[PDB]
Amino acid sequence: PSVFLFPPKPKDTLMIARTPEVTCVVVDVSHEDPEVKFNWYVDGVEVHNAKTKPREEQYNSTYRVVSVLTVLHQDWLNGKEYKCKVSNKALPAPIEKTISKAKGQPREPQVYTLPPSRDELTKNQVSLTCLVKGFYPSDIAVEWESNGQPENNYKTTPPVLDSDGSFFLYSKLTVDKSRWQQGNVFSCSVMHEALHNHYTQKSLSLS
Amino acid sequence: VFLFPPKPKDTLMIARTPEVTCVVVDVSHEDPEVKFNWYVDGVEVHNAKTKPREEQYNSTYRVVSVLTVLHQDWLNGKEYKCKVSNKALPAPIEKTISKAKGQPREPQVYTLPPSRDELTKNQVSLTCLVKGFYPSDIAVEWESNGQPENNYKTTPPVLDSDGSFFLYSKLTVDKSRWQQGNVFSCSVMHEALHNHYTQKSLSLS
Ligand SMILES: *[C@@H]1O[C@H](CO[C@@H]2O[C@@H](C)[C@@H](O)[C@@H](O)[C@@H]2O)[C@@H](O[C@@H]2O[C@H](CO)[C@@H](O[C@@H]3O[C@H](CO[C@H]4O[C@H](CO)[C@@H](O)[C@H](O)[C@@H]4O[C@@H]4O[C@H](CO)[C@@H](O)[C@H](O)[C@H]4NC(C)=O)[C@@H](O)[C@H](O[C@H]4O[C@H](CO)[C@@H](O)[C@H](O)[C@@H]4O[C@@H]4O[C@H](CO)[C@@H](O)[C@H](O)[C@H]4NC(C)=O)[C@@H]3O)[C@H](O)[C@H]2NC(C)=O)[C@H](O)[C@H]1NC(C)=O
Ligand SMILES: *[C@H]1O[C@H](CO[C@@H]2O[C@@H](C)[C@@H](O)[C@@H](O)[C@@H]2O)[C@@H](O[C@@H]2O[C@H](CO)[C@@H](O[C@@H]3O[C@H](CO[C@H]4O[C@H](CO)[C@@H](O)[C@H](O)[C@@H]4O[C@@H]4O[C@H](CO)[C@@H](O)[C@H](O)[C@H]4NC(C)=O)[C@@H](O)[C@H](O[C@H]4O[C@H](CO)[C@@H](O)[C@H](O)[C@@H]4O[C@@H]4O[C@H](CO)[C@@H](O)[C@H](O)[C@H]4NC(C)=O)[C@@H]3O)[C@H](O)[C@H]2NC(C)=O)[C@H](O)[C@H]1NC(C)=O
Repeated sequence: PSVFLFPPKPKDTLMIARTPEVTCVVVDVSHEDPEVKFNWYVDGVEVHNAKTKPREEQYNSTYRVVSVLTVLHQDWLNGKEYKCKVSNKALPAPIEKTISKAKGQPREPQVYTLPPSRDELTKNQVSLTCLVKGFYPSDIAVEWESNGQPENNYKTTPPVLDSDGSFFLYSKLTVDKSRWQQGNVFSCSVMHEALHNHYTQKSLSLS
Repeated sequence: VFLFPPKPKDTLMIARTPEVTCVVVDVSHEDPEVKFNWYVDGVEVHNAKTKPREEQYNSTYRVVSVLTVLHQDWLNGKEYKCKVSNKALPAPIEKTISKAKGQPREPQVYTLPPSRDELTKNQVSLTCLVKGFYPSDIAVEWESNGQPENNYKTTPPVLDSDGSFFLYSKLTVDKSRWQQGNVFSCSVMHEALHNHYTQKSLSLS
């Protein structure tokens, strides 16, 4: 009977309006002994606003019960740690997992937008590039848009540990070749803690 | 028990020696002994290279086999079965591996110069976008003046929306080396590429 612990989504914590939550998934408890008690601890202080939600079978014959705790944006951001104590009877001792933000100096992502190579203009779809380097920690969130409306054909690479201990990532946005050729401005929106207001944005259009 | 593919570069260069490894973490002092029957497309092979058995410290060892595959064999999608007979197990464990099936596609390679906004700095970013390839085994490298570069980092391959993959490679040079006009080059090595190897250049305009 194994147990997992997941951080809040980046976006959740850096937007006061949203609700960040750590999840304590428990895959594999057995029919034999079903019962599970979730004592949540925050910086050690036991919390009681647990949200142990029910309970879902599967196609391997073992359950999966999940808890959820709502963290404060600040609590998480300031590096507090969330302990999940999972008491079952298939185990001699209750399993534990601690999680928290990544320690160390948060650093401001730099954001450069990179136009399509000349060599791609042969095509009828074109690549816009957003290079976001220099950040820490690696929780971050990138999105594309134009004319105030969002874009949906973009994909983003994972954050890569750069040589200086910071992270980079790229975002590629794929538009029709004409939309660029005319002069539409497009924008890359980054959202990261070490950004002023947790959010910057760079633009990009034909010259 | 685990099973690892040859490195991309090994298979796409006739001169190198691609090899699948059958790592076995965790056998116990109690019962040490392990026999490695390798099978290729089912046909049992006997050029096994079971390399020695190194009783690791957590009282669990780790014995490794190695098989040398032919470049062809791998590239044509043959499958490599590893059958690991121990006595802590009732039945011998199995793992099969092979290349990824599916139409290999030629990577397009575009080199992208530094944003204007980075010229404030004293180190500058060169970008190599390599999109459209399949399978995702690929190898990217940077160089200039025929000599190699060493300050570059590369993102994993990302599953693009059309089933193909992209990745980017960032090379970090001093701001002057660019400002002057040094050509730099991104070297990609992938199966669907003619001669398994293309290369694009990049310099100040
Ligand atoms: C007792 O000790 C031994 C070793 O003793 C040591 O004790 C001290 C002294 C220290 O030295 C310690 O280092 C060490 O603990 C322990 O043995 C370890 O056991 C674990 C599992 O029990 C193994 O983990 C696996 O690791 C692989 C990948 O690891 C690569 O990179 C590692 C470096 O971080 C390296 O350790 C590995 O050797 C390996 O490196 C590659 O080597 C090959 C072979 O030559 C080479 O070609 C490559 O060059 C090289 N790689 C490169 C390029 O760098 C990991 O992939 C495994 O994960 C699979 O299984 C997981 C569950 O166990 C699962 O969660 C994962 O999802 C994954 O399953 C797969 O998932 C991927 C998704 O991407 C995908 O393939 C599939 O979806 C799925 N596969 C399928 C379909 O099944 C795995 O975690 C360690 O390798 C091993 N350590 C050693 C020595 O390698 C042992 O743990 C101890 N005893 C106990 C009780 O724990
Ligand atoms: C029978 O069925 C179930 C379910 O079927 C499963 O899913 C279906 C769809 C098929 O693909 C099946 O093949 C597959 O089996 C099986 O249940 C599985 O149980 C295993 C092990 O117990 C789990 O493996 C782990 O995977 C987690 C990752 O889980 C996240 O992502 C998953 C997919 O992305 C998702 O399923 C999870 O819900 C979760 O996703 C997140 O969910 C949260 C909220 O819950 C949400 O906030 C997020 O939005 C969402 N995230 C997103 C976007 O995806 C992973 O944590 C584990 O990896 C660690 O542990 C391994 C130990 O073996 C180790 O080898 C790994 O390398 C890795 O090690 C960790 O490393 C990190 C840093 O590298 C370190 O911090 C940790 O300390 C270290 N942990 C260690 C050492 O323990 C692990 O790989 C499966 O996720 C789980 N499947 C599902 C769907 O839940 C079941 O096993 C089957 N029966 C069998 C075969 O026994």
